Amino acid sequence: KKVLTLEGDLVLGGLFPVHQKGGPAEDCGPVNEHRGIQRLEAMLFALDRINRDPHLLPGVRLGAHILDSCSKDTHALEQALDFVRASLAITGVIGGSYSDVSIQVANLLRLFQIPQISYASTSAKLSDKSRYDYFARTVPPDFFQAKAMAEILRFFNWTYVSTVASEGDYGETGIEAFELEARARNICVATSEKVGRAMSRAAFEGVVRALLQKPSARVAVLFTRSEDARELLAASQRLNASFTWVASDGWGALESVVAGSEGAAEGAITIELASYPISDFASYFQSLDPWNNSRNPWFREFWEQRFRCSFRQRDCAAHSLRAVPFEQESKIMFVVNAVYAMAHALHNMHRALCPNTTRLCDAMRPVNGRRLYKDFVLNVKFDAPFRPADTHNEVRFDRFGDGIGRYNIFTYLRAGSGRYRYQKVGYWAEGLTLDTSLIPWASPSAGPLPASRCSEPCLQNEVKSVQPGEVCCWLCIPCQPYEYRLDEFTCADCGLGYWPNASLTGCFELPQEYIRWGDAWAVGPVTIACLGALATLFVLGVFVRHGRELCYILLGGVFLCYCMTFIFIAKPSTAVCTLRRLGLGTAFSVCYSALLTKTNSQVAICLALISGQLLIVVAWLVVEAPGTGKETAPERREVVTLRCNHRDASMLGSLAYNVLLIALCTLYAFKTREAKFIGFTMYTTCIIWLAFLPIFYVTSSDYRVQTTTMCVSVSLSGSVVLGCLFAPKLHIILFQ
Amino acid sequence: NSIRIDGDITLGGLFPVHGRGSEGKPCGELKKEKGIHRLEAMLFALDRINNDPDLLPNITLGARILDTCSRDTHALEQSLTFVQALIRVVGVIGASGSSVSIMVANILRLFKIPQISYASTAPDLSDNSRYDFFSRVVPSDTYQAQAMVDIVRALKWNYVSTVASEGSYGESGVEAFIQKSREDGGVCIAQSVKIPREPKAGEFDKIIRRLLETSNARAVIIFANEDDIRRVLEAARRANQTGHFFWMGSDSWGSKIAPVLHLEEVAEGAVTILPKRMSVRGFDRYFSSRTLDNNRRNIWFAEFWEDNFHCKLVKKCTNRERIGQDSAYEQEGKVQFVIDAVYAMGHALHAMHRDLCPGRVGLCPRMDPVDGTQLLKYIRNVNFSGIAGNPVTFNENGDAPGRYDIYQYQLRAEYKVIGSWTDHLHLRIERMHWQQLPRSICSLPCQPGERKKTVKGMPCCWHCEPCTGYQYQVDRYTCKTCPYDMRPTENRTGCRPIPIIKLEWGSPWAVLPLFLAVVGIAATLFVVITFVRYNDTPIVKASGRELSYVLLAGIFLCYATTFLMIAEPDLGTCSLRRIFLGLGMSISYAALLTKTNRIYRIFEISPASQLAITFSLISLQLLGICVWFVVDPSHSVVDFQDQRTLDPRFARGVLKCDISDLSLICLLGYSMLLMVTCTVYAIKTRGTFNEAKPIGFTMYTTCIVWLAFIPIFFGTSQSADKLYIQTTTLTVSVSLSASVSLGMLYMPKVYIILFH
Ligand SMILES: *[C@@H]1O[C@H](CO)[C@@H](O)[C@H](O)[C@H]1NC(C)=O
Ligand SMILES: *[C@@H]1O[C@H](CO)[C@@H](O)[C@H](O)[C@H]1NC(C)=O
Ligand SMILES: *[C@@H]1O[C@H](CO)[C@@H](O)[C@H](O)[C@H]1NC(C)=O
Ligand SMILES: N[C@@H](CCC(=O)O)C(=O)O
Ligand SMILES: N[C@@H](CCC(=O)O)C(=O)O
Repeated sequence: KKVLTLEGDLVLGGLFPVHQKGGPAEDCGPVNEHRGIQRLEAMLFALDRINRDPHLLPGVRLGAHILDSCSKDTHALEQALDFVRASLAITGVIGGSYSDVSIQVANLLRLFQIPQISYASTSAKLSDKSRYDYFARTVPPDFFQAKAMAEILRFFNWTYVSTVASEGDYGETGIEAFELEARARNICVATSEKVGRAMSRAAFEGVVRALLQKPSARVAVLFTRSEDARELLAASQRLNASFTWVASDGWGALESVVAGSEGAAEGAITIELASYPISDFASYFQSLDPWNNSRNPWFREFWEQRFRCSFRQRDCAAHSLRAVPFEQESKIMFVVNAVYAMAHALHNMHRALCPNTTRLCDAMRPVNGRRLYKDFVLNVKFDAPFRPADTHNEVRFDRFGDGIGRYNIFTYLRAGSGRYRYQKVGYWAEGLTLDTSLIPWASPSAGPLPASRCSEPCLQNEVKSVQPGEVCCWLCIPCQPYEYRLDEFTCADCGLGYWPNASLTGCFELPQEYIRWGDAWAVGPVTIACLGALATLFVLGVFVRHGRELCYILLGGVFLCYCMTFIFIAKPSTAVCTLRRLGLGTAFSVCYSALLTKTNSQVAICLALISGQLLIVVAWLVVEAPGTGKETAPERREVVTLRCNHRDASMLGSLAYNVLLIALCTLYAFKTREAKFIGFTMYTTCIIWLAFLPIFYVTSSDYRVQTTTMCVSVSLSGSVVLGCLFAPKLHIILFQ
Repeated sequence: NSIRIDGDITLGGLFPVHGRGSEGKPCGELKKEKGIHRLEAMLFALDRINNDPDLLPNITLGARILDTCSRDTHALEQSLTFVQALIRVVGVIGASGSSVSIMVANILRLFKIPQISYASTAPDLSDNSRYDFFSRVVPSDTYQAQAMVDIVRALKWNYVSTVASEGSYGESGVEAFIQKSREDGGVCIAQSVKIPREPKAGEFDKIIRRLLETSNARAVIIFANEDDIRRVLEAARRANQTGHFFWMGSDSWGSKIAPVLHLEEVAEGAVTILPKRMSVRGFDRYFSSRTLDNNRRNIWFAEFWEDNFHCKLVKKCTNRERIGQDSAYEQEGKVQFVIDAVYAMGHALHAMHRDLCPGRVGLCPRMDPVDGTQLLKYIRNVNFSGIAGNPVTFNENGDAPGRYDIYQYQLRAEYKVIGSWTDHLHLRIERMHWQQLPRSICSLPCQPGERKKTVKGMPCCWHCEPCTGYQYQVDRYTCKTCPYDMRPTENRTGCRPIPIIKLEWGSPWAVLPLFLAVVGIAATLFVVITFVRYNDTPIVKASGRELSYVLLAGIFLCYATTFLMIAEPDLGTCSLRRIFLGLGMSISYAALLTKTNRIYRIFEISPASQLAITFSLISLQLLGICVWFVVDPSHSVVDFQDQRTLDPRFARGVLKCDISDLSLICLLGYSMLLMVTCTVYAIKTRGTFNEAKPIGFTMYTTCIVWLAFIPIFFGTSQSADKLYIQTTTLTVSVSLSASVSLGMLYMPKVYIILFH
């Protein structure tokens, strides 16, 4: 346990993590390049500039009592005892890089009223002034960081996400803060596992495998320390698992975390505190040699580890820090700001308690911890030292002693040839300002974005949601074909006669398929009906060339029977349905009535009787609603059939009754006995009518054949009349 | 403000005498049981060790007992007195709260001071790397968490909620139980509620609504401290939720009367756990015999008098009151563990004294600077028996063996033992009384057979979804389709045989062919018998004596054909159906064609040639029949409407006969082709009278009856039924044609001979 002691009137403590934590045998092992050495040298440089600064403590010199925490809370607490040895002197300590280390040291420092200013600890529970009333920090808490990455996740539509955190006072409170923030943003959590402080590589592999237990999640947030993040990346590479990471300031832009794990870190988004490099610190650090810098006791180990050599072998003088590239650690600015804030507090307290002399007066030899704390909580407002060219950064302390929630967003690239650098692609100044153009996996020419969701989306119109009553992880259950997806929560219906197609919200598709004139079953009678009309036209033509009244009526009577057959096949309408009932009844009656006239002024009487049939037909049709109607099937798989009315009504029966009476009237001519010829027509007419009844009876359904056979009966009925009452007559004039 | 006792060896002490203060006040309300009873246990134990000749002879033990004040930060500044002189106490009795002990542990270990806690149950303090100088006499929460989930399993509910407070005990308690629940798999947490250590106004009212949101999780598990449980129970009374919640208290609420004081109606039947313990009869006598005069060593005892007796030194206080009768007295459950912790440190000192100072009776010179490193190894190696005979021992990590027992709060208002935990549960449900056997489960089971089991995000909630009347439930996980010839059982689990619909007499349509067949057979039997009876030479000359007989037999075969059409469907008979209709139709048509041709030929032996032509026409029909006989000797057809089964399962049974549409058309077409020849011959002949008139009528009847066959037979497709309609219409069509043809010729022959 080496000590860094600097002579001075009053000394400042230091708690930098110079050495990384070791195994069970050793308290702490290797020295870290950036987090331990660079920050310690930054504090030493800041102390050097303060001593020679005439405007800041010109008459009193500032010392140092920096100790190594070895990245452990117990060792840091022993060094805190080393701090409080004088009090049981140390006016203040500039240390506490780790949050658990900061809390452990502040717990002891509260008893002795020793103020503490931290440069890297961002734990949200350190803002509790009741528990830590002597603690301050130049960095913001983790609540703003959780808000920032919640906004980042919302930007990339990242809902179903996995949470990885390291146990302690930093990863934990961070993970609950992040989950609390993401709950309000409708962000789900797949798994929540913790990283132990003393865990082996097999345990890291187990954690990585547990991450893979949910293929649904693709992105994992990291609240682990640098060593834990590095081990997790190594385990992910070993298992050949490709992941995208959204890490906290623990990872940041540290190259040691991605050392040897460049493949598994591709596309990882890491945010870090917004800081600027110090031009003077780079020159100060690059001009350091192990012989010249005897002030630092740990510099020899740094030289041995960085430039691989041995002091005993005497092969370390060849290397130099100027030749090798130098990269400033991000939190150097925060260390400098903390040291300068403590120095400014001391200067203000000396200017308000020792106004006469310039050196440390006798009224301040015991330094009051409470007075000093209330002197740098309020009286610290000055331009940040070593601002690059024109920035307006100032060191400020709020009522909680925290900093400003200003963050920078980075991502890990390839940069063509192997360089594997970090590139800033946004910032969080109380608002997300991502730049997707600089991220080489979010460009439109890179394919679909890496998606981490729980429930796969689905086209609303074809398949509807289920609303499981949860925040996410829903299901897609399609609605039945007679349901329109009017709303995402539940589908609706267009109503009877409308098919929910096209837009699927307002549909209004109604099919109106008809029997058509070219039906397979109707192909027969349409040719027969046309043939009968053609035969009637030939019979009508010779009549004009030649009982005159009886023959003309009969020829005309056969004409409209075939004419109405073409009306039925084509299409039904409002006027068609009305004429269909009246025409069919009248034509059958007039043909039989005209035949009765041949059996027996007389023409006027039979037409007058026929006129009475029309009056009865109108009365029957009036009570039958002769208007057309597109009747809908009981179920949906059919369409409207355009049925005028029920065919089982008395409209057909009443017409047949008059026809039967007229047919029975012609039967009287058989008793009188072309008397033989007419009797044959009635006998055939009754049989063909009697043969139609079984056809209509069995075919209750399939209305197409019902209209087809109806046309068949009327078509051949006229042919029988014209083939038995006029064909023998034509034989004596044409054939003979 | 602390208790100071002079002695050769000083023992530290930390007790929560006062409750946690509200707002900025460090100390709140006095704790009469958690703070006073436990503190007096140390005083009672020290006065008993100092009077025991066999334990530390001639060596007195002092005490420096401080006030924890139930605050983690407040105990740290008090503990500074134990180590201020170092940069003297050899060890301390650890605090009650797990969080309080942690800061004391990492500070006393920092000064090599062993610590033994009597009530600190936390897996965090079990780590030997950070708390190697810390020891405990009670089991850790890891064993308690395993015990809690065992009680949950045995009580037949697996959907519960977790309630915890801020600190290293409540947060690590629910986390340990959740981790053990994940290994179980059958138990899930609906939600987790974390009570802040500095709640605002109405905070406890808000968390009740959080548990009230999920009404399914009627049983909740609470890991809160004594003060929080009292406020949580009070908030339940505000929401009128008494009896709705089933509480699962931790070791912080095992048998304490403070969280249930004035709240007997609420939290009835709450199941509580606590490490195995027995009541100490020596402490009860010691405590009950304390007054304001004899007990002046305890500074807080004067304050305890007002709180216990509800007086002041309000109503005035008389200095003659007794604890055991003027107020309710029941010693704290952890009093025994305080005795064990004091005796364990005293036993180790005696064990270290006999080795370090063998000759000396008091403190030898090489023992006055006691070092914690040497004292600690003697702390872990004590195997004595404490009061009530319980064996106390420390493991390598300084922990105690896992021992637990289960209480239940019942009203008849006391805790009753209902079980125990000794690495396995020994619950006694028959004594548990709360609602009979309350259950807190998600998605209550459904098993009518049709209802499938769907797994939601939480494995506890089994979503319920029926299976339609088309598939069978092979298992509760998924239901699968029945075979197409199988109809699902009444319950969807498994399938059942599909019925059938055979053709038998008694049907509305099948009745007519049977009646006509009887009439047709009788009519054709009478005429053939009449000709055989008296065979007149003029009538037989026109008949031919060979053509008429086969026509009657051929027509009679059609009447026999319809008999087997409706007969029992069999593979032999159904295959022979085409033979019956084919032979009957061909015989009637062929002989009729020959008769028409012979009459036409003479108009514009002879009967011997006519029958040869008819036989030749029969031969070609038979030759074609033989081709159709072997082309597909199909047995029968089963599925008629079952081929395209209906959506419901009301009725799909159908019984058909092996028949082909092409075969039926070809068989009918051959007969119709012969009838077409008769149509042409009859038309030309229509221009002998006894032959033209009947023949013209026969072709007239066949054409019309066949003309109605096409739309009925072809139009029955996609109707209600096809096999039932088709067979009936086919039988009547051939029967009517045979009856009309035979009747038209037989009747004039019988009538002519009647008048002759
Ligand atoms: C998903 O992200 C894209 C940008 O990549 C954005 O345009 C879109 O709106 C996001 N999704 C939703 C539902 O807002
Ligand atoms: C650092 O030490 C080297 C010798 O090791 C010396 O040459 C050099 O001048 C020193 N740098 C200084 C004094 O700035
Ligand atoms: C204590 O003694 C008993 C009796 O010999 C036996 O359990 C063992 O020796 C010791 N027990 C433990 C747990 O060390
Ligand atoms: N800032 C993190 C890590 C410290 C560091 O950046 O080194 C913490 O609060 O502990
Ligand atoms: N066992 C609990 C509370 C014990 C008690 O009632 O004091 C803890 O470790 O915090």
